[PDB]
Amino acid sequence: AEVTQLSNGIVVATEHNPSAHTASVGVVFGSGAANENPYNNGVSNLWKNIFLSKENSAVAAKEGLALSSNISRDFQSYIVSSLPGSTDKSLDFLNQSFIQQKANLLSSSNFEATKKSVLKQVQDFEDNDHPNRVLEHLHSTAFQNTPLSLPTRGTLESLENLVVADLESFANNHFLNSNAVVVGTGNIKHEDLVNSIESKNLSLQTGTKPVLKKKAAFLGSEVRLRDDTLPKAWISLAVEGEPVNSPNYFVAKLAAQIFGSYNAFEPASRLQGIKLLDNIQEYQLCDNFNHFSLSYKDSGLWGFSTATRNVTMIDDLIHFTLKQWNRLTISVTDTEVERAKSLLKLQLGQLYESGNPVNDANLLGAEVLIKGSKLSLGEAFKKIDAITVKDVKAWAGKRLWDQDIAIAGTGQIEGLLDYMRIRSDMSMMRW
Amino acid sequence: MAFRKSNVYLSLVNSYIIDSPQPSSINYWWNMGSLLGLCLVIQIVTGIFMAMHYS
Amino acid sequence: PQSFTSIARIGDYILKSPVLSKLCVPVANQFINLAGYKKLGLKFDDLIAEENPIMQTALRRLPEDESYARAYRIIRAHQTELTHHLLPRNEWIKAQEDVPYLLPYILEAEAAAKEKDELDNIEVSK
Amino acid sequence: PQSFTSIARIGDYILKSPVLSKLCVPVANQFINLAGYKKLGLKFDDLIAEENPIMQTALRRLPEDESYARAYRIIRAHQTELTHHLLPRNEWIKAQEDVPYLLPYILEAEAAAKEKDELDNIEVSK
Amino acid sequence: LTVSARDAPTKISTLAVKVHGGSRYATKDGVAHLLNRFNFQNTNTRSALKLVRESELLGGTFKSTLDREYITLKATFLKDDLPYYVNALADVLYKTAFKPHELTESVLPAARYDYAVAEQCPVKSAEDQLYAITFRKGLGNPLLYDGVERVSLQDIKDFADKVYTKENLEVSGENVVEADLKRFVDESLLSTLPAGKSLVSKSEPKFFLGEENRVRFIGDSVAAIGIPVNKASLAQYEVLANYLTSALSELSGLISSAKLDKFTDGGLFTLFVRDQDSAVVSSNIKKIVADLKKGKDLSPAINYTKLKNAVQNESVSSPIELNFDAVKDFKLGKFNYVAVGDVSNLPYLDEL
Amino acid sequence: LTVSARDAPTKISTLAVKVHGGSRYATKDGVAHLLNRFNFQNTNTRSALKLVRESELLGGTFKSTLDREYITLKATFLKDDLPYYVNALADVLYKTAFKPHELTESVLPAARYDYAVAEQCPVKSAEDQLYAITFRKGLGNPLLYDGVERVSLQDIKDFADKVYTKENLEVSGENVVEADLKRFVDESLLSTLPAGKSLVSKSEPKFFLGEENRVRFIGDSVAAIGIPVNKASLAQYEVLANYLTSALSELSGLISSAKLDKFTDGGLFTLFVRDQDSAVVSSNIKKIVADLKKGKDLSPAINYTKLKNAVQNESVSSPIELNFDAVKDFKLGKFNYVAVGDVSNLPYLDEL
Ligand code: HEM
Ligand SMILES: COc1c(O)c(C)c(C/C=C(\C)CC/C=C(\C)CC/C=C(\C)CC/C=C(\C)CC/C=C(\C)CCC=C(C)C)c(O)c1OC
Repeated sequence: AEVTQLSNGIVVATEHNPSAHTASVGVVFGSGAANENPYNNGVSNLWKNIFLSKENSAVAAKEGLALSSNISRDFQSYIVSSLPGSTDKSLDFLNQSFIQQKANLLSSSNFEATKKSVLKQVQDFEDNDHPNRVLEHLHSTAFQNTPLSLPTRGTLESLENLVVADLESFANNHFLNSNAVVVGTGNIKHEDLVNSIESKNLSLQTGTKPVLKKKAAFLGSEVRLRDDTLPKAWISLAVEGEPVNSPNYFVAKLAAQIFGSYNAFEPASRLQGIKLLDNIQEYQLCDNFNHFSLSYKDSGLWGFSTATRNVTMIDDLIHFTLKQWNRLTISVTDTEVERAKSLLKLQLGQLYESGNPVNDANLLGAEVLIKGSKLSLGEAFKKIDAITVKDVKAWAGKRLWDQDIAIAGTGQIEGLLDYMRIRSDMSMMRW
Repeated sequence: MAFRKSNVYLSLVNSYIIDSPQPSSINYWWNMGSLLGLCLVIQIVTGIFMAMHYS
Repeated sequence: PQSFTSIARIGDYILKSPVLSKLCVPVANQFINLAGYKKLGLKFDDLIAEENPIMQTALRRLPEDESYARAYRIIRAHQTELTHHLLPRNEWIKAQEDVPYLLPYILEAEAAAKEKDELDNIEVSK
Repeated sequence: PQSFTSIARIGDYILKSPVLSKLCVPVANQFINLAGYKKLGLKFDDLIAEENPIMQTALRRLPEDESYARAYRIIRAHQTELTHHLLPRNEWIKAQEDVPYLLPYILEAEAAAKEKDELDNIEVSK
Repeated sequence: LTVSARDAPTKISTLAVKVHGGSRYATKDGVAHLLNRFNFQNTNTRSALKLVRESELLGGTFKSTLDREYITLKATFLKDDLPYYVNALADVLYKTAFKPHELTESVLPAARYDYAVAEQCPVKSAEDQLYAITFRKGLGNPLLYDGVERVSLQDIKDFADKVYTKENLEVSGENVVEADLKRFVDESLLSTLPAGKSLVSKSEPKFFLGEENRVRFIGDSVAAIGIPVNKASLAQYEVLANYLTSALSELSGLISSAKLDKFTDGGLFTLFVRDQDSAVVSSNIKKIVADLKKGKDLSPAINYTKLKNAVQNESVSSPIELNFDAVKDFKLGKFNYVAVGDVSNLPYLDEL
Repeated sequence: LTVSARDAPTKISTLAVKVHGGSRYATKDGVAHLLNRFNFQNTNTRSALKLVRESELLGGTFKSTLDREYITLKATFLKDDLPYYVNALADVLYKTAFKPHELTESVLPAARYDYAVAEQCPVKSAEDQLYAITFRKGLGNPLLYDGVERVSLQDIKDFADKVYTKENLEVSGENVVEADLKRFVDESLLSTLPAGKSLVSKSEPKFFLGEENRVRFIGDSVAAIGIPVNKASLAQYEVLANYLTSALSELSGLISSAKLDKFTDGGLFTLFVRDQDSAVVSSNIKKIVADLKKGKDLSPAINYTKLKNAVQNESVSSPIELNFDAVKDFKLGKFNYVAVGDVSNLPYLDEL
């Protein structure tokens, strides 16, 4: 009714839904693709993909289980999904996979069939998924020589250099209990799981903490992947944003909300009450964009992302947009702010209140790791609404106005201008 | 588009002094035409101002 | 740029009041004669200045064969005007023809605009 | 615009004569060193001025990955040139590399042109 | 004019207006597509700009969705505002302006783009090939528009008079309070909508078997089958597709796609093998058609299939739930075939 | 390496090099098209500019023609110059430069345009549909290129080595003196061409019957049939098509097109009913298929048919001349079907 949180060594967390047809259990390791290193990159995405190799996934397929997995930057998750009654059928199959079995998934016929498929995997991504590719490199340059930089799915380089002796090197350090959280989502009780958990003995590497690295940092920089053979142009730009559990966590998400997200095709999109939109549409400066305030444990990235078949006029594209961003400091309409608060809520909803347990897991697992607990929607909303204009005019005033940016891109970006232009559009001339 | 590009007058200004695409590699030798236009302006200002007292 | 939406307001009012209508329309009729323009095959909606967005929302919208019509008149206009002449008396647009063929769209679009203007500056009371 | 077809004539001759070749090539070698250009990652076919039709028949024709190659060097050139520096000694194009990658097409095209020139003014004896 | 709504203690309410006018009910080729893409346009009293403008301020968004069966006019909002989006959907159903210009500048355009992303995905290219050769003129209708049949604006309007009727819709609701829905549904223009009659097919559809058609395409190569399954054969091909798409069936890595559709009087079991190499289509279809005819005990995937259909369902309206436990073995009897991509180097049915 | 030449007292001599490498012999989809469109390009000693330039001065022109069977490298000139164009054609066959650039700037381009005028004529759209569903991989090959199968420049060259052989060509000639041809033919590079072997099919082709395929097209509507006739059935469908296209058959104004092709081991009898109205296709094909099955005494058109095949033939190489007089009645047994244009409003085979 307010989400449960109790620890007997294994911090056991759950979240009940009485109208759910199914449920899900799993673990979340409080160390992700940003706890790795330059040459072991993709180790966390390698771990995910053995966990779903036909072997272990045929086991749980007779049982009636489905497994879910994802790696982030600050965190890393291993979830299993099934019918709510077969709730022990989950917990046991989890127990087998992470304390019982070890080299049953770590075969020299398994691992050389997973790594020979996480290699094709990260060779369609950087090959044909430019919007994320661009998005990923954006981190690489903004957070260069620092934790967040390492692409979550790992470089094809440090991904052909890795054997099983390396899957473990990360496992036995960062796959602990004092870095994990067990989650219960969907259609199960707190007294169903934490019972079935204290039912099982053993302890893996107790007392052990996972290790640390130099805290992340940010620096104004570019990286440009020109490719004049690609029909469009993809660009992503940002400033040093705000972390998870930062005073302006919501203030910053409200700002993103204002300019928001465009799709020049859906007539619905064309009518949004966004000021910037007035400009961009005249000549069709782009095909779409969208904003964001990506928050991570140590640092953040407020900016936006755009694709465009309009090559001669990208220079305006970036211009109109970064000028709008100036208003946030000097001239944002209050009535804009309300449409923000309003729309944030709708978005922040379909995020948190989707009828899909697997999401409510990672969400829970990550948050109850970093701050300890989760924060309720009513808590969030109570904050969103407190937000004045002055909220947004002092946040932009430090974060946005005349601060270093972080551009990245690919496709026909000859037209995308230089760094002393772009960066300079962070401000406006004053008397 | 931006105004400086759109205006009948400022578009020239932009396209010859602001948005002009120069080779990335050119050195201080190329600063001569610039400094050439500057003399011509020094010639014409000071000349006129002097002519006011010349016979 | 006195607005059509605004000419509607005024000219509808005058048309309605049997008082006003009897006073005004004789003159107005006398006016749209002295103009000379129906003698250059011109309907009045032809004359409306176009170099502005509303009319370009209003001509993009104007039915095809209707625009071909406009066109011929507009060229017929110029042609004759340059011949420093008036058309064959029986080529003139006749009083029943001079119909506001365009005016809906102009109005249609004006409306649409004033709406968006409003909806861009719509404020909030808490 | 001294012709490549013409540089071929002269430079082939000199290359053939074991007399000439021994006299000239030492110098020529000494020359293509003093130029400085292989120290800006430049192959000599990079240097050839392009603003003329033949070279634009000769670059449209130049194999893809070959043009991507040219490109990187040409940008590497400018970049370095503007840094007012010379490349890391081991980034320099090495003496075996400076190969006439372009020269066939230039020649291929020159040929083609001189032919058409001729065939435009081909006269007739009866 | 059905009406449900499963409440819950949540922040985001939702909604819908599940109508029966997809491809199957399309008058001419893709007139649903022009009507799916005409929704939330201007009504006769509300402007689509104002409809969008106001919605954000209240914090909610609308979405017309098309498929073979539906034109689901769903909304999604914050809870306290349900009647707005309720009357909204209603107001769209009764009185959308259907102006000539709204077509040429917003409907036809938006329509053209959908088909654009279509013509660059061959799996879909063929999934319209299945239906149109198996079921034919019924559910074998072109899903999205393609100008081959000149659907005027009149033809878009008739289809709106047709499919927009009381006896032809089904209101849904999630995190909505059922009484609140029924009331506001009744006080809305919804109830004033000409009731007409249904078009829902209880009498099963005429089908075909062994039919084949091929397509000249520049892209990945894909080949596809089509099976006129029954109101009975429903749960069978459900435990089949979920086995073929799982780690049990050794040939899940020889089939790119496989799933069964569910109508209230039929379905369709299509398997797509797609790849760039025009080989891998001949190499993973000469085998797939075999291994199935040989016989597949679909039973070990009855613990799976249930889970993969109790998560799939989230629409308060579903088909035959309990039907699962009575499955066992499979054998591929007869079937239809569509080959897409490199035709001169892709299999024929006569060798399949 | 056959050689004929019918002299005459005329001013304009002609010529040809009738080769056996049309669609039917195409390695990949339309490699003849790339080779038909690579002829009279640059040889290794002659430039296509000079080839064209000199020709005009002598007063003569060249033309590479494609079809299902041939790649006829015909020329045409003033008489006194025969060896020039003779050695010309020869020089093209042996040593055409086949440069990378000649492709991208002259072959692929010219190829693209042919297909362009193709995609705007549905009768042809379907006449490739007939062949590719009836005969299949043999004569059912794509006539002109279409990028669906990446024919590299290598694949264009192999096909030149293949089809350009002594035992695979047939020199012709009109207003040429036969001895002059044979001599200059022998003194030409022609004789030096790697003889290889033939590809000409004496053994009749595997065919199909009752096969159907349909096409989504924006244009006029057209429906088309296909009949795997024999080396015997040749003269029958000849007196048929000439009757259907004449004032005798009452239904010549219900069929837009109808004719029989002639191979040295087969043919194909295609009837095209084409019109804008998707109706008139359903209205003039439900009847046409009937009136024929009913029975057609093709005999009154045996005085016609001869005339319409003694004027049609002007190539010194023809098929079975005397075969005409032994015809009588016709009856449509089995057949294949292609429908093009408005598919959701055009007939199916199951109703034909
Ligand atoms: C290209 C531009 C010009 C050049 C190169 C030029 C050159 C010269 C030179 C060499 C002298 C003699 C200077 C001296 O030794 O005293 C001179 C004088 C003079 N110039 Fe110019 N001139 C230019 C433009 C002008 C203009 C626009 C005026 C406008 C009135 C002007 C007005 C005068 C006057 C009044 C004198 C006599 C006073 C003096 O010699 O300083 N000049 N000019
Ligand atoms: C392609 O590369 C370029 C490049 O294009 C440019 C433009 C520059 C920059 C160079 C320039 C901007 C040079 C431009 C030169 C001129 C504009 C010279 C033109 C000067 C005139 C035409 C003089 C006219 C002057 C007047 C009318 C002033 C007279 C008025 C008077 C005297 C009023 C005073 C009188 C009273 C009574 C008060 C570069 O550096 C460059 O290198 C990378």
